Amino acid sequence: GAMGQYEGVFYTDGSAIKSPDPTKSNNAGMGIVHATYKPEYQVLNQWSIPLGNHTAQMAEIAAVEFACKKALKIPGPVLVITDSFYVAESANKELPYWKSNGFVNNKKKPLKHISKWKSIAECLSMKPDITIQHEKGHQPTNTSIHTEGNALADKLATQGSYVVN
Repeated sequence: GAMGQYEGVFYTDGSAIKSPDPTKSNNAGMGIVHATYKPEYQVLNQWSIPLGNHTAQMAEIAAVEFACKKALKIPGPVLVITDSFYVAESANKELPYWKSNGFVNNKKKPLKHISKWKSIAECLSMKPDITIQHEKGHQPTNTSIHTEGNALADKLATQGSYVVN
């Protein structure tokens, strides 16, 4: 109804693991889940992107950029949901809002991670059809359709950590 009809939905997740050896290093991975609005809710496919020299914060923002390009790539509009509101609202408003200030957040401090936002700006610049949403945590209500994607994305993110050590 109000949601409308989109080609599908993209759920991204980010996780990181700390070890005693890599004191100044952590293992993080990204998990993306694709869903559809057909008459039967089902994941079209799963995506895992293990990071080597990245951090949990970078895995969360990188997860939104990943589906971001894959979302617009589709010949139709897609919805992208993330477990971080900052990153989500980032490509949702900061992306276009920062461009107005020349990729700058406030005059007091410059925009951070501009390179990461620059890549997402190239996709969102092609068309706002890319919708961004922020997960409400894990199992926020007795029943939730978005929560299901969070479970599949959580497993993909954990598998990314096993890909690197």
